Amino acid sequence: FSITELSLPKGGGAITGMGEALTPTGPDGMAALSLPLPISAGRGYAPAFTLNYNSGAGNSPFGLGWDCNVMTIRRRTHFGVPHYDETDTFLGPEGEVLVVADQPRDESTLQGINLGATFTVTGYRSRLESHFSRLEYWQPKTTGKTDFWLIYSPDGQVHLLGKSPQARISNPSQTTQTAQWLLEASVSSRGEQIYYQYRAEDDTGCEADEITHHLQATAQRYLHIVYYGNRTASETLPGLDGSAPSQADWLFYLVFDYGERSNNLKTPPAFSTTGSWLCRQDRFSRYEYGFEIRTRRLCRQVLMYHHLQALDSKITEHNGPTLVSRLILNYDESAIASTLVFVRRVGHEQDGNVVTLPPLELAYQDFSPRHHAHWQPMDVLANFNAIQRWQLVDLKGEGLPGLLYQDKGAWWYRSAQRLGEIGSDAVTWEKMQPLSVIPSLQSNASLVDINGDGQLDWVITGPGLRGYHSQRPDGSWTRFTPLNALPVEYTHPRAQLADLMGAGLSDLVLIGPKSVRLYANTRDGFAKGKDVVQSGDITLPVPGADPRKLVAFSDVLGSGQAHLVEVSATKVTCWPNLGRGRFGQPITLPGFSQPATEFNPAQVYLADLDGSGPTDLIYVHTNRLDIFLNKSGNGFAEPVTLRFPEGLRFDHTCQLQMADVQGLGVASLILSVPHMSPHHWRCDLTNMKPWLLNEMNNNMGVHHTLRYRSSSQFWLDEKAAALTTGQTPVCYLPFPIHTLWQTETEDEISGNKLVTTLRYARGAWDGREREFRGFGYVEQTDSHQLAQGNAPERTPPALTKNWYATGLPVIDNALSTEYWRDDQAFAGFSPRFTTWQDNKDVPLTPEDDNSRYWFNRALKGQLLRSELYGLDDSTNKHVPYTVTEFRSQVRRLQHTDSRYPVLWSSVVESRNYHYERIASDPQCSQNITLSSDRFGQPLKQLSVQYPRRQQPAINLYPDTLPDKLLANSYDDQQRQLRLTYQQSSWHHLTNNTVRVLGLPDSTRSDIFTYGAENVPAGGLNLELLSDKNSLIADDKPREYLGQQKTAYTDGQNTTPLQTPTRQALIAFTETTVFNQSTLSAFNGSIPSDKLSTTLEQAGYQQTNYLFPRTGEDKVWVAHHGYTDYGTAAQFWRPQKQSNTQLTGKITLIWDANYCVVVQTRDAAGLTTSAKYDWRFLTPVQLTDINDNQHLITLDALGRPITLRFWGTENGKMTGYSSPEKASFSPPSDVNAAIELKKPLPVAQCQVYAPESWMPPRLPPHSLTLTTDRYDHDPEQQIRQQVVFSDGFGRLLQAAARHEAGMARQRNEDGSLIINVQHTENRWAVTGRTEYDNKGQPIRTYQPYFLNDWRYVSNDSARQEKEAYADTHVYDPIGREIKVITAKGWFRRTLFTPWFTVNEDENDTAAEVDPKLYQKTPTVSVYDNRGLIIRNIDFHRTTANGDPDTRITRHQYDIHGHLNQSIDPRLYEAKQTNNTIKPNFLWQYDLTGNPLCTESIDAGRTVTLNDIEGRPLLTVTATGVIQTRQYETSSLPGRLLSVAEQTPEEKTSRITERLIWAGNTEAEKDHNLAGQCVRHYDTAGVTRLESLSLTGTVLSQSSQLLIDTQEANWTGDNETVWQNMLADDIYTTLSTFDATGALLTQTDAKGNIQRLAYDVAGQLNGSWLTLKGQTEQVIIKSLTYSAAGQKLREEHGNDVITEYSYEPETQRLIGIKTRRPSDTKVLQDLRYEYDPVGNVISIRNDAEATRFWHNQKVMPENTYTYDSLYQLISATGREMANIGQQSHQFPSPALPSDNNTYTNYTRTYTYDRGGNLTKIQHSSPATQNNYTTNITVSNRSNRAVLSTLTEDPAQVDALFDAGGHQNTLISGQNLNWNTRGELQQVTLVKRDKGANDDREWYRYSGDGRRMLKINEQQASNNAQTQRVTYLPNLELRLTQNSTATTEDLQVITVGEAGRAQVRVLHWESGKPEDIDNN
Ligand SMILES: [Hg+2]
Ligand SMILES: [Hg+2]
Ligand SMILES: [Hg+2]
Ligand SMILES: [Hg+2]
Ligand SMILES: [Hg+2]
Ligand SMILES: [Hg+2]
Ligand SMILES: [Hg+2]
Ligand SMILES: [Hg+2]
Ligand SMILES: [Hg+2]
Repeated sequence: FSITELSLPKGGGAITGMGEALTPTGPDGMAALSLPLPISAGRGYAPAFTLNYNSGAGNSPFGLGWDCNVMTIRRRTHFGVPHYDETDTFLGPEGEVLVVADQPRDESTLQGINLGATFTVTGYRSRLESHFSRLEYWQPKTTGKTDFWLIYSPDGQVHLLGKSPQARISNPSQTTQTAQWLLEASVSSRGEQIYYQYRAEDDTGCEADEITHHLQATAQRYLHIVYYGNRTASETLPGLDGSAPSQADWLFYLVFDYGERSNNLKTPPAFSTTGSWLCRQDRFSRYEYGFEIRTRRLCRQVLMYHHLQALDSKITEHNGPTLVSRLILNYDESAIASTLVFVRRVGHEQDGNVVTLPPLELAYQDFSPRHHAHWQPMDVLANFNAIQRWQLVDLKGEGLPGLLYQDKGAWWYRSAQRLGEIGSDAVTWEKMQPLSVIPSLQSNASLVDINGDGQLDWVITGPGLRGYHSQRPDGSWTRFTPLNALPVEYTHPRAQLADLMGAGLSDLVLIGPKSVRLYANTRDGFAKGKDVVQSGDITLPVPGADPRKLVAFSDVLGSGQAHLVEVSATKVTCWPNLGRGRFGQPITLPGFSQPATEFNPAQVYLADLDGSGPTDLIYVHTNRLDIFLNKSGNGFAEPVTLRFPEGLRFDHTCQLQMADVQGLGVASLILSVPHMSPHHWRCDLTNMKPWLLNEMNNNMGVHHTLRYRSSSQFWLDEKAAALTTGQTPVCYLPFPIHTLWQTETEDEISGNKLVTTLRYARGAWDGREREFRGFGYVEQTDSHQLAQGNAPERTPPALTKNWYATGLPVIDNALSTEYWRDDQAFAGFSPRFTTWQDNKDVPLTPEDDNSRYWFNRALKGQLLRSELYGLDDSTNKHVPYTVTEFRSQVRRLQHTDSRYPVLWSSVVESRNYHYERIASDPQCSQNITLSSDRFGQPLKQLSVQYPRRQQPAINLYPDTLPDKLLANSYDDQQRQLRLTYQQSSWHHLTNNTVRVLGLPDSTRSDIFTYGAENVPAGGLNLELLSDKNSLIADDKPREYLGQQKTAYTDGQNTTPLQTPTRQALIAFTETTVFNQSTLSAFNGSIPSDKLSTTLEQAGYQQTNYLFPRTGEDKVWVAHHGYTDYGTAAQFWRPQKQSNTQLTGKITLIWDANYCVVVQTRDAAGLTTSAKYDWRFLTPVQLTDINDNQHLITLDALGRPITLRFWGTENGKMTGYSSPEKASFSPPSDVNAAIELKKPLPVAQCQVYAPESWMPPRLPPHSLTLTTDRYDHDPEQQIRQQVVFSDGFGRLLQAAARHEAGMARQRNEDGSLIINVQHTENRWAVTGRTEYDNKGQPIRTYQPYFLNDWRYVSNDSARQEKEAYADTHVYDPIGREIKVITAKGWFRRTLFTPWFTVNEDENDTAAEVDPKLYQKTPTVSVYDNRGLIIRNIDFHRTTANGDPDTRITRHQYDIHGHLNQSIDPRLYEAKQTNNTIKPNFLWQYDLTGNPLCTESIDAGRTVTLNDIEGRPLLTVTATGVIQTRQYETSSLPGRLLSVAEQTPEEKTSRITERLIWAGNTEAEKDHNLAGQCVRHYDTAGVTRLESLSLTGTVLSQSSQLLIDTQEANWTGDNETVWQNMLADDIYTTLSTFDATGALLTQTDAKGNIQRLAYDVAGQLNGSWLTLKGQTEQVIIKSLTYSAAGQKLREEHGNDVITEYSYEPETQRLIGIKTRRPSDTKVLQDLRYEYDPVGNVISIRNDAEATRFWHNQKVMPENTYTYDSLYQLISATGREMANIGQQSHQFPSPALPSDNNTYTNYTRTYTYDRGGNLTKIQHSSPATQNNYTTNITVSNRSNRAVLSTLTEDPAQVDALFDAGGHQNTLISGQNLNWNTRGELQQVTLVKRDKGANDDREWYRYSGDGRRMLKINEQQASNNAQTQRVTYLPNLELRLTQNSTATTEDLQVITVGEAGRAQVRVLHWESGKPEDIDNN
């Protein structure tokens, strides 16, 4: 919940690109990318699309790999073509099998619409639930209508799929056969709609060939236009009645263009077009639904249009809807495959110009057979003597072919195996093994089973088998063919296949990995010389019947079926496989040909060579071969002819095999020669898989390279690794899988690289469902490769080991064997199987193999275990930083269907260990879902924080730790077992026409806290915690944390609903703040019998406990976050909002279309208005509460480019000129804009240059120009800033234009030049940072001056030592563990699980007397909740002293709140007295707001806040009751008054009153609307009269109370208050520049100060005009360092001050003040610091002033510290007669006194609690030796000068209850006011009736001193000195009973302590010798 606030967006900053992202690799191993599309959110409900790349995906309307899909329901095609009857299975939008969920019912209407038929409606649900959406299949029972689907989403959306023909994919020959129902319409619960309009495939733009060969090419559908932002709210699906969309009814249109519209950069594509979409070169067909679906189109542009005329009637649209955004998709077009290579975002301006982002480029692995072909002998087969009668086939499905051969007279197989070392790709074949089958007893053809040992997967043919009847042996021998190279229905032929196979096949001969040549047995058609058979309407060839034609199965179409193919001398012909034995009409694939006398089918091979994967045709000649590449199934490319190795000739005695020996998914060439040696040769045409995305470049300096590796190779690696161990690997992946192996990111700006490397094992293939389950092991290594020049210390590679469930028990059960071993870790997790019964999980052991199969399958994909390591040189390198593990539960929801149950898989337990590489001492936490409801919402959850382990016997911590640190890291807070128990309830709205799940109802938290002995071995788990003996059983005591309830409204009724409506409108939220026990904090502060009423008035209410337990009565809650909602017709938009019942509503006024808020009216009637740019729906013009205007403009990409503001000040129009009075177009080039000069009528302008890294080359950058005065001010300056970003959008540096001066240089090649020179083009460069590819700032640079705004190269910065860099080192967690400063000192941080060790620059100094600080780190010690329970320091005053361990302890209660803190000193005292109180005790409400504080230093403070979080009642340490009143409940709730009452007072006093302005014309004229304009306070009244356009104070005034009047603003009559005031009105008036910086300030006496600024906005001049006088200069000139620090200051007295900085740190080391007139250095302070920055010496190099007789040299001051940086000693000079220090002030030495100065040494002593207890002053030469003692309380830090007491037990009585000292020194009482401010010091107490000498004080309401009065009452003389403190002015008035003897005004110019100048002006009583002013 939040209050709507209108504001304008800001310009400039970091440059972003298109937001494309690499998607983290899962156990699927694929490369994936996502690319956002420019889609307007519109009103909120909008279609959602992203363009996605997956390396495993085929062709699509976006080319290979890329796709962008719409939600669909479809028939399953995985196991074969559907039958288009009730035996079919359906898939949901996520690909999950749908299962019938309830009984079919009759329905005639939907959403009030008459459907024109009776429908049978069947509910379905996903087989594996995730979201619990509900699906319905609507099928007509009566005539004239068609089926459709609905989806009821769990968030209340309803979706309509495939109702109208435009949104269906159907068989064009049989329109009843529907394959896919596409999303057609959606509607949300709040009345928003979306309609999806598709375009059907057609013949437009195609050639005659394409049109002729593909009949009924109208099946395919392409999303075309999405209509959204309905103009009229409706709860009905749009188009449900069957009507087509009307564009007038909508505000937004998303359009996918397929080539119809113009595609240049000088005209916007028009919404309406007569254009023809393009016909792509790679047209392709798919057949898995049983009929041809032809794709001819590619999406070229994604276009966003707005109905501007409807969004803003001031805009007229003659041109149709207006283009607001545009994405261009450019392809590398090819007849083989098109690929997306170029993606660009473009915006069009009204003047015809365009503005663009840099394009995203993508490149793909090419296939170049000519370049890569070279034959290698296969030496590995040197002893393998088979030539012709062997096969290279993958028998077992290992993903690489093995050697299958007979050696008389037995059969043998040799599996592939790794050759040489793991990680290489070289292959050999292992020792021969016998085949489990015997070929000779198998019948010809017929399935067989071989070793080892897949179910029926191969077919065997051969002359010796029974059934063999061929006429052409030999060559015929026993051969093997994989079953999956044959049609699905090979085992049960019918139709065309059956006619083709006639009386069976004789021989099946592989001519490719998946291509089979066929020969028929002698025929049964009783025609044996017939070479064709008629099969219905097609004529099939009889295979083998014509010996001059090749007949084969092969996928020449790349669609995933085994098609029929005939190759003859003249043509290639394909009959496509339509499923169910059916084959389609013949398609010719030209142009392969060969002379008829030469053609020989024996020389033809069919194999996918490029991985497209239509199969390519290889024709073998005797000395060469012709490669005919397959053009997307449409024919063959011109032949590429490659030579055989010299000088071999291929003939009928040889063998050539096309086989995938690389596991690349492409065929290589394997040649066996009978005479030659060696006998076997191979040629690979490629080593990488073609067509995979391998390069990206965003053209902003980020380059990605992707490398892949076949999973077959990971298989070989795993198998070889398993050799050394004893295990035996499970094969997987018959089908080859190409895994993403490496991702290399290159930052072209920094030159830094990052290489992420993946390694896979335990791949799992499920033979039953025929799916790849994933890899059970994924290992990722991140290695930085930093550019040359960077520091040696770097992040070392991080290794993450991950194990994932595959759902195959044989794998999963063995995973935990590889887990990092810890003998004290808790027991590992096992999956939990349950069945859902009577609304609960009942655990079960799965009944049979089937049930076991499905329950296990549901586990797949879940991360089981993750370990993170750092691969450095540490002794702990093998111990993880962290370990996580997870437990899955699978719940059976239904199993009526005999095929499969419905299951819901989820994570029920997780465990997280933090070891930080200390094996013996981790933290561990665990989350458990105890129970959840039927839709998976948690009902009971538990979080467990485990206690630290008992101290181990063997110390694994580093021996560099300070002595005893480890022992002192133990604390009782580490030793509690903590169980946070959360209960939750939910509303679910469900019936046939409604579904909204998981609306929160209520939650409650409690916590159980137990001693460590309650932790079982080994660990808690769901079962132990659900048992009746449980630590969390209902009868166990627990502590209440709180509760919350969400209240719902129907939108009209004020009474909350019992059950929400579908709109789920939240009326308010109810949160508990107090229970009985927390209220104990107010005992003795608020009377018991007045408590309820008080809490009630504060806004709290009583309610019952939720999930109430025995004995629980009431809690106190706050209701907050109220909304009043509009009607259904207003889309239920919020019309009013308020935080609580205590404050008023804000009114929200929407545009006519309810898209945006155009006006807010707050509870005091103050109005803010916004005009919008309707191209982007962003505010561009704001009218504020004072009617001032703020205006920005946007470019065509929606980026702010100008800002202006104007309006009245003091009733007169001022500010920048409107665009009407002064036009301004901002420049397009940074250089032109930098040349611009005054006047500019804008406050700001931006120029964007995101393309600057594209060619002279700069990182992406933006320029901001800012004026500092309004355009009619002739003194307007133009500030200039350029900000550079890298390719990841991270800030590299900022450059600001400075005044001319000395700077370093950038030369033309971008190199930094250290030598300084004068320049007129000077810039200060700040924030200069080098990052690594993770965004870690690894180098930071000191600010510097440069003679250019342009970027200095990174390499140049790394080279120059004088660039002053700090280097930062990070661990694999991203934590910084070391910083080496530019000076070479360093900081270091050690992270361990229970404590963090910080070492600073002094601590580590000795490694780089510094021995003093050695081993004195600061340590933070943690409990098991991440809370800091100890701070440990090490105290030492001498290098050889033994360190004192100083432990400060913090205790957090079971609510997690800071309960106590105690310092080392009091803890030590408490060791022999446990009643001693800690420094602080705190009590809180249930939400953690402090209610009470008991401080031994400051006493007890108690506070009650109201439900708005505002202080209502406070009781101070001294018993004062302070109460605050605020505005009533229809106002914003601002402070109106402050009242206080002392325990002695009977009635309260009103000490403050605030009066707030409304918004009358006079108040807007002064910009006062809503402001506090009169504040009566403790000293008088302040009045605000005038504010500037920038919110600065133009005029304000003060009046003080008269001296005899105390603040008490009683009554409602302001006149009596005014009557309490002194007459003097002190008015301060100012003027400011357009940036709000002060220009002039006139004080209460009319003296004017004037300031002036340089071009960077730094003060560079200062003047004063005393009243009645002429202006005089105060600061003549002032220059700055690049870090903005004072450099050279020249005052009006001509004196010059020069500040010197240490270049590496910016530390101030010199302050030199000199007088030019006589060239005299007056003061020259030189500072020296230790490495951390303590001042260790100060020298004054000037000679002594003339006040000191015969002395010239001033001694160096030396300072020494203890290890806690307390000042231990100091030396310096003091005047010789100074005497012993007191509160008194010395008389000044005068020139004629001839005084001298001497040396002193002070030594300081501190206790163990920070108290300074002794000052020893040694000044030997002058006998000025003494000791100041301070006595510290034994129970607190109150401490006093020993003259007040020497007894620690008597110190506290010298203070009031709030710790304010009551006596300054003896004889001098201190009085404090009721706000704890010093009210009076009595300087001399006198016996009655005489008068005291005293000084007293008055303060403003915010604690600023306004008045000081000093009364001397000596006779004589009685003197009163009065000091009034005003802005820049002191009035110092001295009076006596008879006269005024001095009237002094002190003018102050500048800041006190920063070279402030004071001017003394007397009105009377000026001393004679001093000139006035
Ligand atoms: Hg799409
Ligand atoms: Hg040969
Ligand atoms: Hg041959
Ligand atoms: Hg070759
Ligand atoms: Hg296998
Ligand atoms: Hg543990
Ligand atoms: Hg208290
Ligand atoms: Hg500008
Ligand atoms: Hg005020």
